[PDB]
Amino acid sequence: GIGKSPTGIQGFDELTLGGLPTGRPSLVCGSAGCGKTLFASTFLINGVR
Amino acid sequence: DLEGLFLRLELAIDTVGAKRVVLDTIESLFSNPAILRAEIRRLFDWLKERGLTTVITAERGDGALTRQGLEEYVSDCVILLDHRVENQISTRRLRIVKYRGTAHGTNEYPFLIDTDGFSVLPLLHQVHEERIASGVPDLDAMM
Amino acid sequence: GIGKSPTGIQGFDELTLGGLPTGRPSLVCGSAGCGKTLFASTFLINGVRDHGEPGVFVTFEERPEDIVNNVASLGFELDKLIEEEKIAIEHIAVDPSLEGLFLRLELAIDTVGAKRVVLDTIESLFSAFSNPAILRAEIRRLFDWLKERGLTTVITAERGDGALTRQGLEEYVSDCVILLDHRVENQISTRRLRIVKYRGTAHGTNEYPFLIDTDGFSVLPVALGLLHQVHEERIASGVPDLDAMM
Amino acid sequence: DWLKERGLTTVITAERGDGALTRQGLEEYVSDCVILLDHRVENQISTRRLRI
Amino acid sequence: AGGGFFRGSSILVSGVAGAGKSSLAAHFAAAACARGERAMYFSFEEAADQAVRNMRSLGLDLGRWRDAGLLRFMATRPTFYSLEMHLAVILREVMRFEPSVVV
Ligand SMILES: Nc1ncnc2c1ncn2[C@@H]1O[C@H](COP(=O)(O)OP(=O)(O)O)[C@@H](O)[C@H]1O
Ligand SMILES: Nc1ncnc2c1ncn2[C@@H]1O[C@H](COP(=O)(O)OP(=O)(O)O)[C@@H](O)[C@H]1O
Ligand SMILES: Nc1ncnc2c1ncn2[C@@H]1O[C@H](COP(=O)(O)OP(=O)(O)O)[C@@H](O)[C@H]1O
Ligand SMILES: [Mg+2]
Ligand SMILES: [Mg+2]
Ligand SMILES: [Mg+2]
Repeated sequence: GIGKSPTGIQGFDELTLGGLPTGRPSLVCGSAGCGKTLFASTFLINGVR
Repeated sequence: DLEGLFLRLELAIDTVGAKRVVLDTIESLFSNPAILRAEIRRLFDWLKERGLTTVITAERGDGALTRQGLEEYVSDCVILLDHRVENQISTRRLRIVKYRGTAHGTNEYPFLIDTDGFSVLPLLHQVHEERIASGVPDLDAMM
Repeated sequence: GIGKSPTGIQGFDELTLGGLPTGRPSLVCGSAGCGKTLFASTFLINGVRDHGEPGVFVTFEERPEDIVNNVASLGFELDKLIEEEKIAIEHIAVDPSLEGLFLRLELAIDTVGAKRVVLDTIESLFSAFSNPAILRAEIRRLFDWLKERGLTTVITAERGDGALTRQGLEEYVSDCVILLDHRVENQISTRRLRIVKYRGTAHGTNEYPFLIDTDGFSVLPVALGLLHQVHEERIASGVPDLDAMM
Repeated sequence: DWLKERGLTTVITAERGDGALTRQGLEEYVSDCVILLDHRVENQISTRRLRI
Repeated sequence: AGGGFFRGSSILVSGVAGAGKSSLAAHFAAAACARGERAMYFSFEEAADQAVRNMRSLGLDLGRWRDAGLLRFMATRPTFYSLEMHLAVILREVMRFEPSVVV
């Protein structure tokens, strides 16, 4: 398979089969208020904690 | 100049000794497909080289995936967030347009941004073989 | 008659009645996530496996390692075929600082005995800069080069702004145009394909749903109806009274 | 940024139209709190809708 | 009164499931084939071998006429084509067989 880095976001991790692709570019598209910056912030903070 | 970005990036990377990288409001930094496309691919290549797991913010007010319309295709993973308001209630939804190299959930999925943070709800069970009382004696004896 | 070359895709080969046109170019139009690159990977790899047809995979964006990982996670053993000297990956770039493509293609073709070719994101060259007004000329140039070489071609494309192609002319320069779609009804995603155009043969003129699984790019075969088997023997129901009732 | 340094709560009012859900769309991304108002007609009666 | 529906006419055979409609239709077709006329049976839910064998139970050797050539059995399903395509295919086969009775 391929390596996955869990985002700590349950449900999302199960849907991505583990997490986002490790060491790769991933885009968080959407209009204002969708939650992109917070999604990435949680990526970082969950990876840290 | 494009070297200052890498100069600032490497110090921060190695200072905290991190492997996760997040980029935000890069569309404003970009502010004619050639310049944009080329610099996008260049930066992503360098991050790959350093081995950094990258998450880039993208906004798409005008278009279906990005403001410019050509930034999305360069990435390897794509995730779209939406906030619809049919009737009057509003719901927040997430979907995976593309995720090369794996299987994922193509369907849309609702999420909530409560004080806790992102939340999403993702087929059989074993059966017990003991009986329970309904509190109504005649009904529980009817079987 | 019309030349044909199967993709190894059961069902799609029924739609096309033989596969994509052999020695002729085809365009797999599709937005991001539809599975154009996977369709082309299937094309080449299954052509090598089943039909003993070697091919070359020209990528204008990603790395060969990325391609190998993407197609290998499914089950396609592409690394082995690469080192078997029967398939090749060629990486090309834009903003670096016509005959180069032909020469690299000639090297790969003579190295792997190639009859099939995939062009992934030929868009790059034309889209990065639209300053030259001879874009269609360059397109048809490479197309005529491959047609002279007698090579089957599967050009991928990008369809984000709208229409069938962002270029606007590629759909009319290709012979067989396959549109891929991945729509969301209710909150459920359905993957579809359609043979928009095929020159000189009957094809499936409607949306055939397809799926991307570990088995690969799969199409439910099409038309499995009124070809029933007529048995005169009787089947037991487990209820002898019911059985006796007839 | 001048305003933020000076510590002033600013309400910036802008318009929409011209075939886009906002005049420019890039001012949204600048803002920190976006409040959209709408005057929408159903049948022959209109209503006033506010959204954040 | 006259002893039979008019030659060039339309007959409706309304009923519920398991009422005998297809059987009466097959009987019309078999009587035509016996008279020597050409017949066509368009089954939109039943196979040719299947229906002919089902009619064996009513003393009808539909397969005999089908082998002779005075019966053409077209088995199809609605969801396969569009309504226009169904219409066109039906008219095509009818024009090619020049039938006298059509079910
Ligand atoms: N403390 C909080 N409580 C509830 N919701 C929050 C909180 N912080 C952020 N959010 C939600 O997360 C979203 C984050 O928006 P933001 O990331 O700034 O937009 P973008 O990054 O898409 O430009 C907002 O729409 C907001 O409703
Ligand atoms: N192992 C797998 N199982 C199921 N689907 C996969 C697998 N690997 C890749 N995919 C699918 O391939 C799609 C992207 O394919 P690709 O053609 O490479 O990208 P694009 O469609 O952007 O060109 C994704 O939507 C993903 O669902
Ligand atoms: N020999 C028989 N005796 C009694 N009933 C029969 C016999 N053969 C067939 N049937 C009945 O005829 C019915 C089938 O008729 P059919 O022409 O298939 O009607 P339809 O196609 O409109 O449902 C069944 O209900 C079956 O039980
Ligand atoms: Mg923000
Ligand atoms: Mg791809
Ligand atoms: Mg019937």
